Amino acid sequence: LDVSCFAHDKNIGSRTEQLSVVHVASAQDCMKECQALPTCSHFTYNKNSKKCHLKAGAPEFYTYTGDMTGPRSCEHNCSDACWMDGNNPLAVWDYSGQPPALCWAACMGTPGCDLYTFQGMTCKLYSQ
Amino acid sequence: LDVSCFAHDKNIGSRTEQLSVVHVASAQDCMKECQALPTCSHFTYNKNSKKCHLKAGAPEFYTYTGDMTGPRSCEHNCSDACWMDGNNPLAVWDYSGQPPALCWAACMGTPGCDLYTFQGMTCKLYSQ
Ligand SMILES: OC[C@H]1O[C@@H](S)[C@H](O)[C@@H](O)[C@H]1O
Ligand SMILES: OC[C@H]1O[C@@H](S)[C@H](O)[C@@H](O)[C@H]1O
Ligand SMILES: [Cl-]
Ligand SMILES: [Cl-]
Ligand SMILES: [Cl-]
Ligand SMILES: [Cl-]
Ligand SMILES: [Cl-]
Ligand SMILES: [Cl-]
Ligand SMILES: [Cl-]
Ligand SMILES: [Cl-]
Ligand SMILES: [Cl-]
Ligand SMILES: [Cl-]
Repeated sequence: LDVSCFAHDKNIGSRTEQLSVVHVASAQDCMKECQALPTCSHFTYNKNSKKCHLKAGAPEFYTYTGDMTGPRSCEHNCSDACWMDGNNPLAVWDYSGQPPALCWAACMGTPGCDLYTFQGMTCKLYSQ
Repeated sequence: LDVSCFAHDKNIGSRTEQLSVVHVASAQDCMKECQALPTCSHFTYNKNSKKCHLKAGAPEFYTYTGDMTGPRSCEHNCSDACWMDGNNPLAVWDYSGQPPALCWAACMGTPGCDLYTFQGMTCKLYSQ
């Protein structure tokens, strides 16, 4: 279980109410505990105390010595327009050399388009 | 009327079916014609012929000598996760030093969150 996506040595804890507390030998075991609970979104593991705290809600970051905070999984890589349920674009177009406004124009002119993104040279259209 | 957002000298036309054809003296007048029609999304104006073609649907770019293609307005600047109707985020958080996966985690753990974006240091949560 990949635990490289988050800092282990920066004292980052989360105050969110927990679902479960256990003691485990490493961060990867805490992650595994989190994955075993359907509703666990993230976890705080403490290096010194070895307590592992599984949590459901959104993180509430704060500083506590020895803490590290990891997601349910590090597999989640998306940062640009990230639909939780996935959602296939209505349209994906090469808009090299075009302003954002013309991707806006494409969305206005496409029935069902609620949202557009323009990263790099790609104009991409979505329906809710 | 700002027409700087698009190339004037690169022979970029659009094949989309038109709403209206007129002759005008400049690109800014073609833009003005487009704005006068509720359904105009973009326009192609030709430098040599001076024909201005107002269009409703999504652009269909192609090469034609003297063409330029402009949006309804250049005011539309958004490129990152652009909701046509606007849509205020459910949540906006400082996630400095966090992987995308923890913004994913925030969305999972927030009732109503359908979509997240993580640009710079900001984790931002949306409902449809
Ligand atoms: O590690 C110390 C510990 O403090 C408790 S009370 C928090 O809720 C945990 O997530 C963790 O940060
Ligand atoms: O400018 C020549 C002209 O060609 C017609 S037939 C297209 O639909 C116009 O948008 C424009 O590209
Ligand atoms: Cl580290
Ligand atoms: Cl703090
Ligand atoms: Cl992913
Ligand atoms: Cl294309
Ligand atoms: Cl529509
Ligand atoms: Cl130019
Ligand atoms: Cl072409
Ligand atoms: Cl804007
Ligand atoms: Cl904050
Ligand atoms: Cl939900």
